Amino acid sequence: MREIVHIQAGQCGNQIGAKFWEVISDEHGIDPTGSYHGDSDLQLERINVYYNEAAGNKYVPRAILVDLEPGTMDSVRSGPFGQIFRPDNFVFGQSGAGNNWAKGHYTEGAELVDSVLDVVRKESESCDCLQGFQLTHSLGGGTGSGMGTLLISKIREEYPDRIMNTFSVVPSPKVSDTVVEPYNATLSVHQLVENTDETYCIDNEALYDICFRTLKLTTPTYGDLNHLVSATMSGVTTCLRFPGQLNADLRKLAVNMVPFPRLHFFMPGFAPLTSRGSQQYRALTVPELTQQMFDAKNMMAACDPRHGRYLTVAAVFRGRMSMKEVDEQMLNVQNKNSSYFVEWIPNNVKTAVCDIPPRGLKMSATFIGNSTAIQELFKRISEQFTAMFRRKAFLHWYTGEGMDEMEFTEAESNMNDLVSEYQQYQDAT
Amino acid sequence: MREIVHIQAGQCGNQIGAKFWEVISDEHGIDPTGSYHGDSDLQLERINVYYNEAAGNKYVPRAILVDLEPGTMDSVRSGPFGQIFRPDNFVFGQSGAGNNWAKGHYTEGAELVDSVLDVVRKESESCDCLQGFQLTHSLGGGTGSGMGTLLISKIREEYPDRIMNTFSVVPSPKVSDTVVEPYNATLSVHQLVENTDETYCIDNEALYDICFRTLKLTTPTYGDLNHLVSATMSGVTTCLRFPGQLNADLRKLAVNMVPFPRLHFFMPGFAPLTSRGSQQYRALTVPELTQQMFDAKNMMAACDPRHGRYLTVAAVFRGRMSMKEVDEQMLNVQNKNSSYFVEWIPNNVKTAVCDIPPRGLKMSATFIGNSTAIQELFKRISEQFTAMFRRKAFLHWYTGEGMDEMEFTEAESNMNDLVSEYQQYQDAT
Amino acid sequence: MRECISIHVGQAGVQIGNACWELYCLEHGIQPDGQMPSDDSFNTFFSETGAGKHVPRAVFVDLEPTVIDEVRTGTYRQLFHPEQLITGKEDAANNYARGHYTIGKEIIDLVLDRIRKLADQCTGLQGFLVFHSFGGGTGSGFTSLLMERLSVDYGKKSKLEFSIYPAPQVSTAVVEPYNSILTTHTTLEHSDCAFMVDNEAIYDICRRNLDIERPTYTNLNRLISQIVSSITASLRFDGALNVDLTEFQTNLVPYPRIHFPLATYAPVISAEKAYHEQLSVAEITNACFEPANQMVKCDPRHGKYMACCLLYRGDVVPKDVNAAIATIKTKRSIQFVDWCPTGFKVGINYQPPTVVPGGDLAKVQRAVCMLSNTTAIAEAWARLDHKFDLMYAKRAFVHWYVGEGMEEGEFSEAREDMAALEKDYEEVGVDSVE
Amino acid sequence: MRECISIHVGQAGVQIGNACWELYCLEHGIQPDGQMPSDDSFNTFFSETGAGKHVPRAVFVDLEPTVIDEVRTGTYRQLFHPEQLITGKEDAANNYARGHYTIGKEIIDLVLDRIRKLADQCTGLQGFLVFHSFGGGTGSGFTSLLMERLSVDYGKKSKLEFSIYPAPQVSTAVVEPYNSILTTHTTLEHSDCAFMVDNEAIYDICRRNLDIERPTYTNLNRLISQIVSSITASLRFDGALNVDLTEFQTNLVPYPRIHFPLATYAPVISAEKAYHEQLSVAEITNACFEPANQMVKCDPRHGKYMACCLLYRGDVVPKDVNAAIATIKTKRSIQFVDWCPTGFKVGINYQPPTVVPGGDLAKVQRAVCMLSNTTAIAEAWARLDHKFDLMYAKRAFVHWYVGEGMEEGEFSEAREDMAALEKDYEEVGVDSVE
Ligand SMILES: Nc1nc2c(ncn2[C@@H]2O[C@H](COP(=O)(O)OP(=O)(O)OP(=O)(O)O)[C@@H](O)[C@H]2O)c(=O)[nH]1
Ligand SMILES: Nc1nc2c(ncn2[C@@H]2O[C@H](COP(=O)(O)OP(=O)(O)OP(=O)(O)O)[C@@H](O)[C@H]2O)c(=O)[nH]1
Ligand SMILES: Nc1nc2c(ncn2[C@@H]2O[C@H](COP(=O)(O)OP(=O)(O)O)[C@@H](O)[C@H]2O)c(=O)[nH]1
Ligand SMILES: Nc1nc2c(ncn2[C@@H]2O[C@H](COP(=O)(O)OP(=O)(O)O)[C@@H](O)[C@H]2O)c(=O)[nH]1
Ligand SMILES: [Mg+2]
Ligand SMILES: [Mg+2]
Repeated sequence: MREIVHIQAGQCGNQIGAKFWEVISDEHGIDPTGSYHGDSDLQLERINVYYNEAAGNKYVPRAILVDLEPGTMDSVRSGPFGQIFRPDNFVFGQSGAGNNWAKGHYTEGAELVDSVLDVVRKESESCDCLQGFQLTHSLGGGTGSGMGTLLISKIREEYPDRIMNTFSVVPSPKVSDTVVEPYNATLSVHQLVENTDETYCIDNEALYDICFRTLKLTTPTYGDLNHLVSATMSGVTTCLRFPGQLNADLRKLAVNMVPFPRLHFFMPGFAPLTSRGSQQYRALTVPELTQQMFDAKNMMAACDPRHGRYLTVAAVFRGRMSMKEVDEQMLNVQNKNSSYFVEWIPNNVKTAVCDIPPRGLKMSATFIGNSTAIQELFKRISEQFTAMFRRKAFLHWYTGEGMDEMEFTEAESNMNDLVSEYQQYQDAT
Repeated sequence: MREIVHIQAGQCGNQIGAKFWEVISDEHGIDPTGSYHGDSDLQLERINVYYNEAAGNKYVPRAILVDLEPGTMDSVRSGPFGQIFRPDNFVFGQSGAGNNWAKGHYTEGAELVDSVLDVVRKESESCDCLQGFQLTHSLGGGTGSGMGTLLISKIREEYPDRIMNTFSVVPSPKVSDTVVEPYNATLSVHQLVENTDETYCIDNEALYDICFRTLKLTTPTYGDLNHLVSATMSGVTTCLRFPGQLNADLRKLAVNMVPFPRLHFFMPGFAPLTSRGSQQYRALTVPELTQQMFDAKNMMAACDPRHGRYLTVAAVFRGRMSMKEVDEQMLNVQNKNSSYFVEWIPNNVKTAVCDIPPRGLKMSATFIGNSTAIQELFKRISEQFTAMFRRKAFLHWYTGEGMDEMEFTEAESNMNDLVSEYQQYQDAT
Repeated sequence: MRECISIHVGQAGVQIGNACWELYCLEHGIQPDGQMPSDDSFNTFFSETGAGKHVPRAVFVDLEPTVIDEVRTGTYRQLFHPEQLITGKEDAANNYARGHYTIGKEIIDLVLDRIRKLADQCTGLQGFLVFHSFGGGTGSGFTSLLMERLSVDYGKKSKLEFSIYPAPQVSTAVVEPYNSILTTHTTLEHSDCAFMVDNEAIYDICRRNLDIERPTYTNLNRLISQIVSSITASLRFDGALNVDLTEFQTNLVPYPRIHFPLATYAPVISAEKAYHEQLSVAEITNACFEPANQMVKCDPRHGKYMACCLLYRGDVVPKDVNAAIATIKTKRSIQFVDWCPTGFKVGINYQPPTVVPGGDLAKVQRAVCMLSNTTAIAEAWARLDHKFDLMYAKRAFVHWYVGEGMEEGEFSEAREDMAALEKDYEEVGVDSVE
Repeated sequence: MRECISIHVGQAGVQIGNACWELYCLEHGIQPDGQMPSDDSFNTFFSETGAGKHVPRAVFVDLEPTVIDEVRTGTYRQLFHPEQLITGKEDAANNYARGHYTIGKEIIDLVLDRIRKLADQCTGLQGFLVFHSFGGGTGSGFTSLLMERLSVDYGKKSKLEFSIYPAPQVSTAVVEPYNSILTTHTTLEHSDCAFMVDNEAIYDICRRNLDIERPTYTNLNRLISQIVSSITASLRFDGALNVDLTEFQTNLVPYPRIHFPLATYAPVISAEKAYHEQLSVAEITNACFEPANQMVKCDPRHGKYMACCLLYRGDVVPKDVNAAIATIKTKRSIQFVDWCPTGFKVGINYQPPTVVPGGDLAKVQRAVCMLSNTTAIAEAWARLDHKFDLMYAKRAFVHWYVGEGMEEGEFSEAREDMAALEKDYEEVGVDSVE
């Protein structure tokens, strides 16, 4: 009942997802072997959504790991929680994506996509009632951007009613981790506005600020940034896995959050986030978790929400808490920040309250914001795209892989369509 | 009651059969000596079909080993389970077949066929009620193709009511293990369409793929390929040897599977097939065993079933399983693959459910498919036959052994009769 | 299973590989016998026999037998497959026409036969690592013959070159301006990304940064080996953010003509300066964009970076990576091109760069190999054309080249193509209109 | 019980058998005394006495006593039955007419008397292994006399010949084009499958592949012994996929005229290259189809393979066999004939090829003897006819042959038959219509 196939593309999605399955195994009491070792039966009540039970009462994840180089697969299978995945799911190429969208979407990824879809379809037949698919990847890579968005196009054709929520790392504003990431992100947002029901825009610059300013980690590795995404990834699907006083699923967080079918680009958020020292100097209350989410310094996307208006806001809560204390605070941020919310959607907060907190926490939250603040996320990329494309630089690596300049013109026109739409409904009254 | 005389021709059939009697001795608890050492009395309930009990409570196989060179007989009698066969059964020549059909069917094999039939008839008198004879051989060899198909012609004359199921290794599509195997296979299919009630087409190329892709054996020997055939050979005759909730025999799998008396060329299949690592990452269920059989990568013949239509399908099951879970899945593959089955045979799946699994397994299966996908098996050979015969090359080794070109013309006309018949009923409506 | 074979052409190519394959045996615990006492990480460069003997995926080729016979008698005698160590009889002898037409055409089929025996046992062959030079006749002639042949037989493979670019004021041969223009006209349409390295700029680094008054070619080949060990670090070892050979040519080559970045390694310190500084990821990143620490004699302040590639390794935290790179886009001395707002590719590996015994670098916990494609290398090609235009106007040394199988008009074909290449940096380096 | 006697004619035939029967005693643990310290596997080549002394099924025959008296005094003096070691007084002396009419007719009844005493104690006699040459007068004349007699007395037995084909540029005698044409006209209607072997092509393999600057006939006879030990491996030893002497003539002779395949053994390595490569079954199979590793000086790329026979032995897995052969049918350099889509016979044995002490091959775990019948041997017979048409047009050396019992018109009978044989490769090598 409502199973989810998790797909991991790129080095990024394989490294985020390997931390994601570290959280889900902890929330459900699953060992490195794959066997249940928790104490409550609430962990096994909805164990089926992220697990297939094998023989000997072992639960294997319903995860499909996709890459074009075999280096990331060795990091998974030799790391912790690596012997828990099925070896049939590890579908990897040899050449590597080449940090190229066209080598990931046309040349090497199209050779490997039928090796993945035959595993996607094999998992999707063992599911009783399929909820939908989630994909973790990036937009600046080649496998996460080319091979990842190829899978979304080849699944929405085969599963047009399902939900396709992507957890896509967006290129950061300040630093550029890839010289051609304006080209790779723009050719993927062309594929995300047409084939995903919702998409979760994450910046690496924003998680650097949260680990430094909020968590007081002066030296955060990737595994500290992946622990922030994985607690957010499990937080969106936590009322689907555990009982709650006001449940939600991936469709309630899509019906309430997507007013127009292109405008489905979300910014995540998590609370509480305390340091090791500053955790005894703060009380875990619903007003504290509310005021921690709705500021600017807790967005996992590096765009200020004060430069835009929230269309719709989802605040999924976890832990034994009271509903009036929730409903007071969700009203409280709509009074004092009434200019920061959109006008023509009255009461634009969706509340989900689960009953199970994360491990070691008393209560928690998860912010899902659909604002016009990510129009600055695409005004930046389409400026960096047009500055590179007007001199046609780095283009022969993509034109030489079976593409024309028309694909770049249509993908940049499709992005500036969406920039105008967030410009429209921010000023619409 | 319903005894089977197993006949082994060629190097191939002697090497397959020596692994076949390794499985039957394990399924019935028989030592290398020949004495019973199992624990259940269900092993001895139908011990008589593949065994004659001698004095001292020793069971000897009802196997007749035939070759034209003495090299394979030394490999049997000095290997394990070699002291269990009767020394009267080892009927072997000295010269070798010469990789020649005519030296196996006319020159050296006709000298030795009366030494075999006097052992065939001696075994067939000790049988209470004879079920029928099974022959294991190849089609590219000389003894397996010439001497083997000579025995079928000299038994169907003497036993026209019995069943004659052959387990014939068909020449592979890619590699050619014999330069004259288009000549040897075509002169044997002339003898198989007229004298066998059913025939099980096995390719060496397909078992290379199954041992590599499915079982993850990067280095499979012949003894690993023979273990795949032997588990299939025991799987066709397992409801005849053990009780079952829905029994079958070699006649139920011939009445249900042969709609027209020439169209009796089958492709086998087996399930489950897991690696040593990937066996804990998979649950043994009837839906898993069903979806493992009906694909293309589990056929032990190297022809894709998607290029044809199944006329009739037999799926013999083993192990304590439920009949609704079987009957759901046999219906399930007929809905989703309704174009892949033939139309004018409604409900074209024969189900047999035994009660005894193989050794060390919880449950198992055996796929017996009668499809039009083996029209590509004979469009390939008759193309390779006609390309060699149009220049009359390698012909004087067969013309020089008492044959004319008319035998090659009639055998190639008989094959292109059968190619047209599978072309007919695939498109017939 | 991401195998990658490497080719070593000329005396410069082999002597670099003597320090590279010494370094790779230390990174993987491989003995000089090919064994290792007491991890499928070797596989990209090491094929294993039936025993525990790992042999390299290298083709050492030189048209003279001098440098190879030191390899055949050295410490790594037992490491190399003796059919891979390919020699000639007479060298190309600072002659492009002898390397491409006279002597190179003899054993070009012997080398390709040994490339193919490696590529058959490579199930996941990504690309090639051609180590050569621009000055020598073998490194210019035989490479340009070989890059034509590999583009025919393989084509789609990522053929990376690691040239020794000739210095402006240092030139140990006279006809280096002839061999460099003639090898670049050929390999331009065949190579995919050629990483320029200069001798004089590493003379400066071994003197200033490493405090060695008298560095050898042995010392220069250790630093170029740390560059390649940082580029191929993500294949050999599991990293936090990995990078492939197809990803270098994607993120650094905006136009198929311009594929000439310049390598820059940091930190370059000695053991007396292993202390006295902590070497954070922002301390070593500002080392790379400093014009003194680059390994090509060019002023990057006189040009614009088209694309950079910071290959972090060791104890490197990705948050401080963003803290290091975001400061550089604010600076004016590091300026990019107008069409490129996104001018960085970052790779993080978990392995620190190891220290070779007898090496002149200190054991650090982190490093960085900046592979920056910049506009400032057009001044290098403007020098080399001016060195070519002085010599060819008097037709000096042309009789050594025409007499070995070359047309005199082919020099004009290579000079017009380089003049077409010189305006390509001018066409890209300017800013856009509207 | 699958006995097989072997005949050794001429100096070339006996000196091959000195390395063959040395090899067989090592494969079966047989001492040079015929004993073995501490398995009915010997039986195909060794008949046993009442004691534990095994004696070979060999007939060493030469018309001169020089080569046999080295056998009669050598290390394997006590191994051989002294009636089998058959001599004459004067050699045939590079004269086909002396080998067939003058000297051969004297002891032809003595050799057949010793063949029959072996064939009477062979209860399962499969066929004959005639080791001879085409150049010498005994190996050409006395063999052609003997193959007529064995086709009368036995007829249906599989008479395999292992010729030493004369090289194009190497010829150690002058009238080798006369002895080769005259022995081939006779043995064509009598032999069943003759395996061609050349001297110059094994000179190349012992120099290149084995790294011996100065190989002897002792070195060449070790490699031809490994061919026959791979062909007769399935009789002597239990294999996964066995093959008989009747199966070689079946799978390789499409037309009774064309029965001339060429042997090719792999791997051919030394002890320094026993390492540095793993030698899988696909590494050694591409060795056989390489034109450098064949043992007949012909270009197989200049012809079409009619039928091949890959005789694997040792640690060979049959799945990887299919992985090795299926790649070769995809290649264009290995092209077959239009009428033959099925051009392979595979045999797998469980025994690795053993190493003779003092031998120049390394102890490998697997090997392959490709017995490829190809169209490309017609260029060999076109050379040998052209060597025949130059000499016979001036009627040189004819008085040495007419004066020993031969008609001058019989040379035209052998040349017209060879010209009929030359168009047989032309008639088969072309493609079919419709
Ligand atoms: N960095 C570095 N450069 C070297 C080394 N050895 C030679 N070179 C450079 O190579 C350039 C000339 O190329 P060589 O390798 O010496 O000559 P070649 O490539 O063998 O060509 P031939 O002269 O025809 O044999 C010189 O300018 C040297 O600076 C080395 O070990 N390290
Ligand atoms: N491969 C190989 N060839 C040999 C050997 N000994 C002789 N030959 C070849 O045999 C050819 C000539 O045949 P011989 O055996 O010498 O002469 P013959 O067969 O005894 O005939 P007669 O001269 O009449 O005695 C020469 O071309 C040699 O190359 C050997 O030990 N190995
Ligand atoms: N948050 C996060 N981002 C990562 C991680 N690893 C890589 N990335 C990002 O992913 C991008 C690289 O894409 P990648 O999938 O590795 O390239 P590809 O292999 O060619 O598809 C870079 O922009 C990195 O910022 C990680 O562990 N965490
Ligand atoms: N599956 C399988 N096939 C075999 C085995 N041994 C031989 N073969 C096949 O049998 C064929 C050879 O026929 P064979 O009976 O040995 O020749 P014969 O002695 O002349 O009759 C070849 O095409 C092989 O592929 C085996 O152990 N397993
Ligand atoms: Mg040199
Ligand atoms: Mg002689």
